[PDB]
Amino acid sequence: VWSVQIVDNAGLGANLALYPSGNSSTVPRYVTVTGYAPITFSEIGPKTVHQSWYITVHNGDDRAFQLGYEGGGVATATFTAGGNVSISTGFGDAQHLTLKKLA
Amino acid sequence: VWSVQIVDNAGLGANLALYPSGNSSTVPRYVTVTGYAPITFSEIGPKTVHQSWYITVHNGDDRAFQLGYEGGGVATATFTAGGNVSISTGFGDAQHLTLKKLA
Repeated sequence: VWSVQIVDNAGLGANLALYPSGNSSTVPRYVTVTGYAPITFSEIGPKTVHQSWYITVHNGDDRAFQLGYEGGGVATATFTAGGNVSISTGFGDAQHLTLKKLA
Repeated sequence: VWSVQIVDNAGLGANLALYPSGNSSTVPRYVTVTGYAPITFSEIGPKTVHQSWYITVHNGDDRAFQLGYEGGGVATATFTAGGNVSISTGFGDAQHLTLKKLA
């Protein structure tokens, strides 16, 4: 099971939120930023990472990458200006994406 | 200002959710269905509808359509088999989208 932590270094404030928040679970989690497509975290397979456990990340519609973890997972998404997001679990390298504007 | 209400006629149960709440405001609303791209409701312009006020709907990262309303808006999304969603404000015609699986 895994949680999602959000670090706002982008001055996003109340524009940035996790739903549902506060859980370490298997269920999908959604990081939302007003004006952009939600980033979905979920257990959509198959496992491609080398670690025991995984979290798949979708940037809007599209599969962005997969994260791996051991023990109780914590995927931390760090936001910086320009829609930059760095996502890391502490296993393997952090991975970057950019928020997609809703048109 | 406007609210979103969801109606489960698809036996989704705990797999269907609305965020942040069913209350009225101008911020984005998000509807999630386990395993599918989330639906976003928000004021992404320009206004294409004939009504004074609008709510734009995105199916994942794609623009699905725009709803119009007068007075205090209520966008009601009704879910049926096959990930079929009918969305209406009671102004103009109801519009339809189909949920997309996250791959």
